[PDB]
Amino acid sequence: HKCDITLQEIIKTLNSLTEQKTLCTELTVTDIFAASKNTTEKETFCRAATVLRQFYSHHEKDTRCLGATAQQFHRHKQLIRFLKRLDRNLWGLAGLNSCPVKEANQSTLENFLERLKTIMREKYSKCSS
Repeated sequence: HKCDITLQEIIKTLNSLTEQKTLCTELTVTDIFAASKNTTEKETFCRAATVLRQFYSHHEKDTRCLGATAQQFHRHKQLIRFLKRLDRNLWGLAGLNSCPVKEANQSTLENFLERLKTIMREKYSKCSS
């Protein structure tokens, strides 16, 4: 149908993490892509959003990539802060806000951004008719 400003923004945020992905990549997140997820992109985004939440928000600490060097710490906050934008603003790009799940496969946050990125890439391209 068309593209909204919202997704162009999203793709910018995803982008600017992909280019600064290294120390706190890899980390294990819910694999919301490996169970007959051939449902709507919007659902994938709903269900994907929740995991980004538990990511940026649960972590905000847990030492888990904090990197020790007060310096590396600044990056931690940086990603987590943007990931917050993405969380709060994935809801807008998704539409829905009721999509629990129960994926008990696991994947990486490296792959989470890839597999997230792809679906916006997909949905942003085929924006038109």
